[PDB]
Amino acid sequence: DAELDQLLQGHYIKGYPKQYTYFLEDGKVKVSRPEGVKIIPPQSDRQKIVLQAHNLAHTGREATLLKIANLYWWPNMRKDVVKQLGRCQQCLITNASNKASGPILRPDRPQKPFDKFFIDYIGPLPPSQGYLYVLVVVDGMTGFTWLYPTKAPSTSATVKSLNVLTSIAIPKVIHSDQGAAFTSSTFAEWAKERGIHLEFSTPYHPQSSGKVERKNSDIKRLLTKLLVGRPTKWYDLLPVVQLALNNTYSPVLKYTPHQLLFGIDSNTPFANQDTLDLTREEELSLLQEIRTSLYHPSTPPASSRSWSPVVGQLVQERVARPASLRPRWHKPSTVLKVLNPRTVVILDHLGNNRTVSIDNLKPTSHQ
Amino acid sequence: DAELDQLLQGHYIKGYPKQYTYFLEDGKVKVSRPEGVKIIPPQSDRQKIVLQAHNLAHTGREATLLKIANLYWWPNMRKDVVKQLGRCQQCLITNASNKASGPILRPDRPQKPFDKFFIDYIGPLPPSQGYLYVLVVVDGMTGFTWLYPTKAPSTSATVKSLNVLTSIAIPKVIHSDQGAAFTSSTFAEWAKERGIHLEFSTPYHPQSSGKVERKNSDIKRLLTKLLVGRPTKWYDLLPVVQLALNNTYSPVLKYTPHQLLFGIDSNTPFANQDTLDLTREEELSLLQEIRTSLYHPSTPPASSRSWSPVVGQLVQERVARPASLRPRWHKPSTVLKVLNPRTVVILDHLGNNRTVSIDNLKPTSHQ
Amino acid sequence: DRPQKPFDKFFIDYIGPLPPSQGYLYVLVVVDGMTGFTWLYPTKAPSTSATVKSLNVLTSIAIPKVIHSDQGAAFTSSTFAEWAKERGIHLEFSTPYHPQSSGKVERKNSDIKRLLTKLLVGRPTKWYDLLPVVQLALNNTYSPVLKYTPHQLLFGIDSNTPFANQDTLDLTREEELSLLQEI
Amino acid sequence: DRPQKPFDKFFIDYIGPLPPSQGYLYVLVVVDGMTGFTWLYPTKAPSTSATVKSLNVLTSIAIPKVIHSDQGAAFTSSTFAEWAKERGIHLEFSTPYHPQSSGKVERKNSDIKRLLTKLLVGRPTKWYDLLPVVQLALNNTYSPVLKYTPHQLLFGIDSNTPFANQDTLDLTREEELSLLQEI
DNA sequence: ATTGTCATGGAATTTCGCA
DNA sequence: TGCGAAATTCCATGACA
DNA sequence: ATTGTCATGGAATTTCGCA
DNA sequence: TGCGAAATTCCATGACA
Ligand SMILES: N=C1c2cccnc2N(O)C(=O)C1C(=O)NCc1ccc(F)cc1F
Ligand SMILES: N=C1c2cccnc2N(O)C(=O)C1C(=O)NCc1ccc(F)cc1F
Ligand SMILES: [Mg+2]
Ligand SMILES: [Mg+2]
Ligand SMILES: [Mg+2]
Ligand SMILES: [Mg+2]
Ligand SMILES: [Zn+2]
Ligand SMILES: [Zn+2]
Repeated sequence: DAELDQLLQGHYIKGYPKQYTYFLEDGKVKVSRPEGVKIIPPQSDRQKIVLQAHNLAHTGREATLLKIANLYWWPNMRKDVVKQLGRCQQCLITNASNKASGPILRPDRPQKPFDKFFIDYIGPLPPSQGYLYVLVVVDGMTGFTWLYPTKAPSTSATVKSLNVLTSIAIPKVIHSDQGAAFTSSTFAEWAKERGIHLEFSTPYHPQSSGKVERKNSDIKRLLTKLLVGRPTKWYDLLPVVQLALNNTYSPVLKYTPHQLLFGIDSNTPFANQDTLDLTREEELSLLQEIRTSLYHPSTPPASSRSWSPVVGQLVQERVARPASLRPRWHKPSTVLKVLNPRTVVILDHLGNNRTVSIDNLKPTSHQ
Repeated sequence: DAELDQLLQGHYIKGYPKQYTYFLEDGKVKVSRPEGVKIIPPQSDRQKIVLQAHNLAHTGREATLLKIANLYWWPNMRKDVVKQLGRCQQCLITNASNKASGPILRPDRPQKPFDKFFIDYIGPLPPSQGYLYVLVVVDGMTGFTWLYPTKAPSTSATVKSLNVLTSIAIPKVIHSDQGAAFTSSTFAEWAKERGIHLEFSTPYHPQSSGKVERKNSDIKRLLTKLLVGRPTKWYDLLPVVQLALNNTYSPVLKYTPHQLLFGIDSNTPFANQDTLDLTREEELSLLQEIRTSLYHPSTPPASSRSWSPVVGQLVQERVARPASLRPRWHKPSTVLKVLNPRTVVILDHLGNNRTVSIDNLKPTSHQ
Repeated sequence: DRPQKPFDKFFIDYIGPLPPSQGYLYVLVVVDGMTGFTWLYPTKAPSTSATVKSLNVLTSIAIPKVIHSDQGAAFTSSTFAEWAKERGIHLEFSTPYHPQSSGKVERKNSDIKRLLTKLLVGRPTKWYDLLPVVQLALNNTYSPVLKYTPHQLLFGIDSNTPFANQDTLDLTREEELSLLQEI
Repeated sequence: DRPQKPFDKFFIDYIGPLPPSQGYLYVLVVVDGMTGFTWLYPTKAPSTSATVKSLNVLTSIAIPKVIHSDQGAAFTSSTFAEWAKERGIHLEFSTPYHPQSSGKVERKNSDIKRLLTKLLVGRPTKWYDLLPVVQLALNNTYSPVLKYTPHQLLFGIDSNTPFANQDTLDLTREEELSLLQEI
């Protein structure tokens, strides 16, 4: 009343423009605007009005305002609408984002073979000799790949396979996703005994294991072709596929993974013979030159409406396995640390510290 | 021998450049090229060589050639490589496309309400009062939506629901996807009795039902918000959601679906009162003007490497539910007729005529 | 005064008891005062419960400012008054033993009674399935006073089911014989 | 003549019978002639079948131009000759009762025998689990003649497991007592 | 015999209130 | 005929199994 | 406490063979 | 110092649950 009382008798109040006539009718303050006659409610009623309008269908900014504007007018209406949108917990956790993640990082290729392994499971596949899964191990520098058939994606099967592989050489780092076989304490114990550092992808983000994921595509693609018009007896083909892909050229690199690992082809079909007259030491010198000069891609352009995380920003983590008719986002959390433009630590909805990809985050709307 | 015999003694043959010296060694014709000494095989051996190289890992153009080039050289090698790629059935049906579909059509909004209904099922949902599914019916012109809970996505439940809906008005056209409830002869019989033309999406392409699919998003989104912190008792909320969405403004249109259907708000909260002093005939005249002047989007720009179908072109249909380690594409088929830039008829792998979206097609590589 | 509009006033009344048709015995008739548009809902009883269930379906499509009815028990109950208050619907009652609405509505309720009677005879237990085609007929009937049908006044378009062949609506002499036989 | 290279010549031979270790009784030894790199495969018998199974694992990593062996039954069989022909592998045999390979390979096969013996004593049924660490030890052993280890010559890099603490390789006097006790 | 759609909230652009 | 702020329009983003 | 990847085949660009 | 054709490089597209 107090603010609107002075308006009726004729005095100026900031926010209310002077050129329109404000009057009283049916016990309510009104104003004649170009759209029509609108009611000016008192300051103390506006939060309730904005909420009643929003809660009809939990609409966003413009759709909520268009409801209010049918009856009411007051100064800076969208400011009060946006204030309620940022306080509505149901909208914040249910609505989708409309800001894309920032552009992807292209991390440096590991300098040497056995610097970093990328491991992952494929499966379940059709039963072949009692086996359902395939452990795939990809050397990061070379792309050289080892395949191991298993009956389950277990820690015990991972350890048995890697004991065979590590007969050739021990890696510095093994990178894996957060599958159960790789996160168990038995596997961490196995890695510490051998001086192997275990590196883990952020959760629910197979991009981060992209080296081995992309190899899984090639493995399945070749197996599919070899099994056309045949029963899917893939167990006997894993050695053939392993050898075939390890000796397949990458057109952008001009080398096979075998060549990047050994510096010379073995007795396979169409073996390259360019280094026949060189000694092995001369051959290994050319190999060190080839390894350092390989093509490496750069971060692509950001999309026109991307976001990058800032310390202290309110963000929301995606729900992992969201049930039917349940929100797709967790409640707002705060960015503690920015590890890189695509990776952050957050103070989670539970209270724990959690390391996540921004692909599984949205910035909370309306600040 | 015949062609290569004249080459050794010194005569010129087209394809073989003169400036290099061709010689015989170990019973094989050879040539000294900048890369090194390569073997020139006779014409009759080259198809076998290209096939042996390709079949190692069923590689594409450059990766296959890089194998051959280690040992051999002859004129226009990639031409013989591409010839074998287009004949390899396993590669054609297993490999992915690298050409995007042409840009989407934005078909005209139906001129009048009840010109075209879009119907579809949501579900299964969590059991609520014994009900698992929701039939969603969207009027194309207005966006006005009817919701009906069902126990199964059946023809019998569709008919019972639409008998209730068609008490208000009969539509000219009902558009649906090829789900079992809508393709059965019982449903076609029900539509012919009432003079309703049944229109069907191309298979496995819910884009084509995009009007009702997009409404399904809004229905589930609002239900999710209303059920936060509660058991998912969605049966009692369907009437509330129906009314809430039918009276929600579209920011780009500036109207609610209720307003586009009736031309005046009913006794709902925040009812628009701009046409209070008009008669109904004056109101309906303004409604006809509003319906014709609604915003309509246009076809977006084509991506830089899109394809559009041509009559007689070899194309391949996507496999619907492809089993593990089986090809993702059917064998090549021919485009009989181009219904629009995004829709074609093809002479199928079986022999039948089939109407499909180009989103479920790739152009066969290597002609 | 403001021109009359759709959803200003719904006129409701029960017809029945009718012969059983798939469990249902009565018909709740709802007529929009301005347009003459008719909604028909079958019910098992003329109760407040059955009225609230049927009108909850209608009011998920459109809510009237006023509902008008006679002083029937289902409409004068405190439960129905509470239902109407929750939705901002004013209830309006005619005087006991003096039912009044409007000429357009009176003649529409007349049409409904006689059209139901004419289709009841011959198949008196199968009127539940015919309620859709009854509504379409009623709502695509040409108005003598106004130029347009109820469908045209509500939606502002022509219908896809115009009823040009105007049914006679009176009973034929053979239909009077079979109607007089039972009850 | 062309300089010697990895995968030019694999030298294979069986060691055994050994005491049982998780079902296995023999060890197929494969040594690359140029690098000295060693692969060890446990087998249940010195048969062609067991040789083909173990070498199918190795030849899915790398195929030699030549395999060299003594005239053992498993290597002179027509099945093994057919296996080698399918993969383009030339087979090469030493004269009966006069086994010869190369100084580097002879000394490598010597190292393998003595390193296995030294780890066998004390735990003679648990050598299957130790075959990985045996290979790593052998393949990261400094070569006197050449400057580099087998790992360095095969991959062209330093290893993540250098064995700087060179094991004595001879048996201690206490290990001779426990070795002489059993057999 | 057929075809994407549109709510969302920051940003870009236009309009408003006043002079 | 021009300014600062508010109001409106623009439109990339993402999800409908 | 961490991060996309790369085979594919038309198109765009460069190199080759000859003059 | 320039032409037509071949060879090479470019790079958008799509799929790794
Ligand atoms: N969900 C997965 C998963 C879950 C639990 C354990 N392991 C998993 N692995 O290994 C996966 O590959 C998963 C997966 O979705 N892969 C598909 C995929 C999508 C996007 C992308 F950039 C790369 C990419 F491989
Ligand atoms: N697969 C579906 C389906 C299958 C059988 C029957 N009905 C189906 N319906 O109704 C679907 O909506 C399906 C579906 O995948 N929807 C997701 C989706 C993806 C892309 C898009 F542009 C729109 C869009 F709705
Ligand atoms: Mg995984
Ligand atoms: Mg994976
Ligand atoms: Mg469907
Ligand atoms: Mg759908
Ligand atoms: Zn909300
Ligand atoms: Zn192929």
